[PDB]
Amino acid sequence: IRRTTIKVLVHPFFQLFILISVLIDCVFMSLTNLPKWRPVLENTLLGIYTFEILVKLFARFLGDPWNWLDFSVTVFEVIIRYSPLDFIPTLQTARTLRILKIIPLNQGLKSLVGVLIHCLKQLIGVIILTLFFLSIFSLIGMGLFMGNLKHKCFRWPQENTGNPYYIRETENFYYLEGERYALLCGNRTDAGQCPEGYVCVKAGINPDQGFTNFDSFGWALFALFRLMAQDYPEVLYHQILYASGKVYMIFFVVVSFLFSFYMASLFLGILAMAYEEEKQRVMAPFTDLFLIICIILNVCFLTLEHYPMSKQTNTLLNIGNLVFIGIFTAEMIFKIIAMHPYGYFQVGWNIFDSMIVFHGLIELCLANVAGMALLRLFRMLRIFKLGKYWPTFQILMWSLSNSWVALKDLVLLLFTFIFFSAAFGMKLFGKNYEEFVCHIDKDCQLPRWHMHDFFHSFLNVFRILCGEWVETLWDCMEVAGQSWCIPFYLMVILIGNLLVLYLFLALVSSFSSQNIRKTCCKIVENNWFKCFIGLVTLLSTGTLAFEDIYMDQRKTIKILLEYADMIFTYIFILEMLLKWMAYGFKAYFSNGWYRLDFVVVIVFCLSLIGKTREELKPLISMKFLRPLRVLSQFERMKVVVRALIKTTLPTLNVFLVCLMIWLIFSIMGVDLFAGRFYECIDPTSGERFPSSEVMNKSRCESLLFNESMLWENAKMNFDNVGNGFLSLLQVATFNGWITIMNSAIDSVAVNIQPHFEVNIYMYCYFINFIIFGVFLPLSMLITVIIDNFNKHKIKLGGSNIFITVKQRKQYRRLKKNKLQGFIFDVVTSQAFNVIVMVLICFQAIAMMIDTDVQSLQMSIALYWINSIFVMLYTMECILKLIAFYFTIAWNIFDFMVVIFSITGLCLPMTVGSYLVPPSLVQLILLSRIIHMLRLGKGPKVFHNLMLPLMLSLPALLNIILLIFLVMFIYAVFGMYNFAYVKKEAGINDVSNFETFGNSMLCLFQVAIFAGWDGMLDAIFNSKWSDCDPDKINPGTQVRGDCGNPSVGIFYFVSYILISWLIIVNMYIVVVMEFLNIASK
Amino acid sequence: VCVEVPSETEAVQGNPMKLRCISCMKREEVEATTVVEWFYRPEGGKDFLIYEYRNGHQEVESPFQGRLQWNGSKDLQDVSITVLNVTLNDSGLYTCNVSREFEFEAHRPFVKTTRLIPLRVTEEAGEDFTSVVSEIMMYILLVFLTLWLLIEMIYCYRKVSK
Ligand SMILES: CCCCCCCCCCCCCCCCCC(=O)O[C@@H](COC(=O)CCCCCCCCCCCCCCC)COP(=O)(O)OCCN
Ligand SMILES: CCCCCCCCCCCCCCCCCC(=O)O[C@@H](COC(=O)CCCCCCCCCCCCCCC)COP(=O)(O)OCCN
Ligand SMILES: CCCCCCCCCCCCCCCCCC(=O)O[C@@H](COC(=O)CCCCCCCCCCCCCCC)COP(=O)(O)OCCN
Ligand SMILES: CC(C)CCC[C@@H](C)[C@H]1CC[C@H]2[C@@H]3CC=C4C[C@@H](O)CC[C@]4(C)[C@H]3CC[C@]12C
Ligand SMILES: CCCCCCCCCCCCCCCC(=O)O
Ligand SMILES: CCCCCCCCCCCCCCCC(=O)O
Ligand SMILES: CCCCCCCCCCCCCCCC(=O)O
Ligand SMILES: *[C@@H]1O[C@H](CO)[C@@H](O)[C@H](O)[C@H]1NC(C)=O
Ligand SMILES: *[C@@H]1O[C@H](CO)[C@@H](O)[C@H](O)[C@H]1NC(C)=O
Repeated sequence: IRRTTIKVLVHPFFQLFILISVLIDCVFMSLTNLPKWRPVLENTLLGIYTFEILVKLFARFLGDPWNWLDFSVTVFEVIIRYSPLDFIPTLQTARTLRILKIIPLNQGLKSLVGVLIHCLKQLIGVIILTLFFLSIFSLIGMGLFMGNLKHKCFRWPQENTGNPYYIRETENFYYLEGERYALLCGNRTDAGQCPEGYVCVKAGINPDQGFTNFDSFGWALFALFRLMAQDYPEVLYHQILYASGKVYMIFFVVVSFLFSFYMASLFLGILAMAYEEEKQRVMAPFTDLFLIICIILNVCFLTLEHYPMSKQTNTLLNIGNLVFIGIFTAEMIFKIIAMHPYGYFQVGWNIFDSMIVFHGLIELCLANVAGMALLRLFRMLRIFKLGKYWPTFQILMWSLSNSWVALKDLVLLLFTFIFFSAAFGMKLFGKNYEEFVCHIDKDCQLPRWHMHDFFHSFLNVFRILCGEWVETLWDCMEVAGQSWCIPFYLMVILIGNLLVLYLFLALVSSFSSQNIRKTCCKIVENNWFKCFIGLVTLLSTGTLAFEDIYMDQRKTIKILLEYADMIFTYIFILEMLLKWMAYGFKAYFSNGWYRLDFVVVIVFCLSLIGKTREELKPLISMKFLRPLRVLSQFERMKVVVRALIKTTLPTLNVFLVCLMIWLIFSIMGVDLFAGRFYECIDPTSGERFPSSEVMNKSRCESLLFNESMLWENAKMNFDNVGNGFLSLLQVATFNGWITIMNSAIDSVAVNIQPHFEVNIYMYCYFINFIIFGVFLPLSMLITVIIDNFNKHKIKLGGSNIFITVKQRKQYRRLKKNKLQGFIFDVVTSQAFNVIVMVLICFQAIAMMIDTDVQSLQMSIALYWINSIFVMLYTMECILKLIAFYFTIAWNIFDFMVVIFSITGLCLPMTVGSYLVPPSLVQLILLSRIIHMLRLGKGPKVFHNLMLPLMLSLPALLNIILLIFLVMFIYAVFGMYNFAYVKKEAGINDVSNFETFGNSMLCLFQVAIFAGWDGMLDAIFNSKWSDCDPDKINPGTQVRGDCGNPSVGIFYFVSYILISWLIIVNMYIVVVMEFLNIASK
Repeated sequence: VCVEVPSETEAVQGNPMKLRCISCMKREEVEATTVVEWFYRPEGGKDFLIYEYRNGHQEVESPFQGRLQWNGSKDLQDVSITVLNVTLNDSGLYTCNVSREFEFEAHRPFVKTTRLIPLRVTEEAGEDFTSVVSEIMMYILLVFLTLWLLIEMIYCYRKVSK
């Protein structure tokens, strides 16, 4: 009856046979569209899986939750196929659930997922605190911005066909040249500005089919979840700063500081604790230099190949390759003489070197003609031969070899989940992408990104794991409706991020395994002398911010600054020639800081001679090095610069390996795409001709009867290794990568017009780059940074290396009635305190109900609610005054809140004036909700999760001040160089270098990687003469219009490097404090 | 990128002078058929004629030509004019009545913006007042700042003696 069952169930072939069966099912369901056999195969597998159920359920069955899936899927399928029911589309969806069986059928993955789901219960606190903060900031967002994005330029005075989903109302509203939505504008001085003959009005639809708005709760929470991911944010900043003033930019800074930094550091620190909690529970031999030189030259010969390339150097590189195989095939048949080869093929490296010599004597005889070009792609493998001599590469690779047995399961689980999500998405949404294609794309064709087939859905999932989700989710909601699309995307985002980050932590864990002399020597050191020159240093720094385009309009100020520069240089000269009196001449140059001061005195001297002669005027640019004087003046900066040197310079040793991998990928690109990105365009509209009209270049340059045509290159291309590195850097930051990938997948051959999506499989190149060149090296750097941070934390102890010795005492202080007015015995009661909290909560929930479109009977019934709440607060304040000081700080905050609330609800005595804006009082009352973080008066986990910010405020203050000084230097230098650039692409009416404010907003969105490519593509206006070298600019002494690519590239690359290195340390500072508190 | 700035209203015998005049467009993106007219400048009826712009430059066909030069920008955003060897007779108001027209292929709006400046060609320009008062203030400050140090390297020196 139930005896023989075991002899099947535990024999290993009953496992292997079903594993094979599932892999057949999931391949034939997905990587194939071959029909006329799908009515035979499914009726077979419905036999096998029923043999599985009718075996396994006799031995035991519901004791393991995986058996609920196995039974509940197959019983539903069996109810379908043979009964009158026929929900055929739903049947094929459920079968995709079988893919998940790979988890329980592989005990390793079953246990890994078991311990991961067990440890998931540590997160509940952070998830609630995050949703709490998102709710508060989305109420604030509804306060500041509700309704603003309906603003447009309305034609005034009013006077008396196609794809229906793209008609524009251009008779009534004003549109830019190519944009889909009307121009945003606002009444404020610094908002957008109407063209002449238009007036600002609130009318019609929001952007983005309505999905981008703050007009209700819900969508505001969508916007804040978008900002927390900081996914494609810069268009939202542009829209808000066009609908309202630049002053509102403070909001997005605060939001990105709280959410994109602190919360993510809490999640990362908790998962990094859970990982260790889990882990604790478990004949010419010597002559070599010749051959290493005959490696490095071979490396260099590979890099010189580019496009175009004349035959008289092609034959050079061809002989070079032949010569080097004429060396390697000598040395092999030297080493195969060491008595025998049975040691030769025993050592691990030679079972690679002999592959190199076999490849290099394939591609020389009968693979020269009629052979496939990708055979040459393997030539790059030669650079790894350099690794034989290089201990760092060897010991990293050895550290990877050690960890193999563990990483296997995490990689296989992640691949399983990607494949499941891809299949389930293809079956759930695929049909809609073609039934309603006309909403998604004009001319009614499938776009580049969709879900209509398995490969595009796979790419869409990999993209969601990279981020980028919002721009596809808009099309999902536009095509399939929101209630289906939202749960799918949110599932993929959450479980994806969890797996990706747990794998990142696993990699990091793997890798980590004459008395005048005494006079001057006193005058130099009295503290007043220090503070005076410090003040002069900050004055001499801040005065550079005034040199914007309005310099000639501020006619008076210029003359004052013109003399102030000479005052400042005089003071610094009498500083220098005093120190040399005091310290002794030689001891001045011994000390590194005074050397930097001396360089700044030279900058001041050169700057003042240069402006006296026109031929030396370029010297006046030198003064932008002045801010460097701050760095050596103030004690707080020096400790930070030393902590960055102490922590980050030792990473140089491993950085060369990452540069080697990037060089490998760059050559691997130059070989495969160079010269093929050329295309033939309409010279006015920039769109391409179709391949049917102008197949090759010869028609792109016809004999003048019809030549409305231009042949030109593409801004980003792989024509040589130096463009390769830049395109790779642009891929690595996920900025503009989609334009490169579109170029790649469209490309045919050197002189052939590129055609839409011909070799779609090239996405493997960028997938492989994203895996091996970015993700692994990044952790290879972070593990070294952490190892030195621990080293120094042990070499002296100390709260941090980022704080001055005075601040350590602050750190250690911070870490630490009778006259029948019996109201004292009442106001103290828990019963009163809980009531106060219930009031605060009700007032916030009674604020969530508000919406933009709203009937007056509701608006007044919200107004009298907020008035009742101000009455209750005033009554409790009056009662509190009987049981009694203004000594408690929170009791000052509450009394300020009450005064400000009434002086707003009633304004000036409830009749006095206007322009106190409605919904100010709501935010005033809302501010009290901060009480729900105090120790004795709220959920204890919110305090325990906020404690790291308290215990780390000083180091963050120091680091923020250094980031601000660096942003100041780069702002001034960019404000001097890139003004007057023609407005284009990512240079517009809000982000530009016209003034210090806009330059700071540019450098901010650069630091967050919110589209630096859109600025670089504007600086490259000279790349095809889209500019006017001599244009007069009104009101200004500067003629011309041109960027300079060579300076642009250097500027952006250096700023990105420095910012990333600082921000990484800023993350470390928080994560290690969380991990220190969590020790107890 | 455009900036609007007043003109100098002061001119020196025996030199040219530039009468700058700037009128920004609220949107830099659009295009407009500009017209520019400069008025007569005399102690009777000022409106008479100076140098008009229609589709190409034209001539004043009166006696206020020859000592004139077009110094305006290529796109007519700026319409500055230079007068040559200003003489004592030259004096009083100048007026520039620019006007523009836009074409959005729906409604054709028209806007007009006057701009007017006096000038007097004084016998010779005196020095600017600000650029001497500020040089006094600078030299005074640099005297004080160099007696202060000396006072210190008296007091401290005397203290160090012992
Ligand atoms: C399309 C959804 C948007 C519309 C509606 C939004 C509604 C609000 C959603 C409420 C979310 C509350 C928690 C938010 C946590 C976000 C995770 C996070 O950002 O923290 C870190 C990452 O998160 C984690 O490490 C932990 C995440 C685990 C949280 C959930 C555990 C498993 C829950 C599975 C349940 C399945 C849900 C099914 C839908 C009902 C930082 O990484 P990053 O996103 O900044 O960098 C991106 C790199 N590619
Ligand atoms: C022993 C002590 C251990 C203590 C641990 C403490 C850890 C300290 C924390 C250090 C702070 C780290 C700063 C940022 C961490 C987040 C890094 C990450 O998870 O992903 C990055 C990796 O970059 C990416 O490429 C994201 C997309 C990756 C695709 C995932 C697919 C790869 C999976 C295939 C596995 C095969 C691996 C090969 C195995 C041999 C994304 O960078 P970003 O956009 O968040 O940068 C911030 C922007 N200003
Ligand atoms: C650990 C973090 C703590 C979380 C708890 C936060 C709870 C605090 C909530 C209090 C928010 C304080 C904002 C008060 C600013 C008042 C905004 C306002 O309405 O100003 C009026 C005056 O206009 C101005 O903009 C003046 C300059 C104020 C703008 C400042 C915006 C930045 C606000 C920063 C939000 C961050 C607050 C949380 C800080 C932790 C706008 O009237 P309007 O007529 O122009 O608009 C309607 C016309 N259609
Ligand atoms: C000092 C005043 C005047 C300006 C504000 C200084 C500090 C707080 C500013 C300047 C640069 C800003 C940072 C710029 C980039 C990032 C990376 C992002 O992933 C999280 C936010 C974060 C970390 C910002 C936090 C706020 C920030 C650090
Ligand atoms: C309809 C799709 C559902 C898919 C998920 C089904 C539930 C899987 C649960 C697995 C739990 C693993 C842990 C078991 C207990 C342990 O080992 O601690
Ligand atoms: C932790 C789960 C939170 C889920 C929150 C989902 C909020 C996003 C969806 C907002 C939908 C708003 C109403 C849609 C219909 C409309 O536009 O009128
Ligand atoms: C204005 C340019 C940006 C400057 C950014 C860095 C500012 C550093 C401020 C340091 C404060 C030091 C306080 C003590 C000074 C003293 O002893 O007089
Ligand atoms: C493409 O070039 C070939 C020769 O290389 C030529 O025969 C053909 O006509 C060209 N295609 C055109 C002109 O469309
Ligand atoms: C320019 O403007 C007025 C417009 O009324 C015009 O009639 C006259 O010619 C000029 N007058 C002034 C004061 O600018």
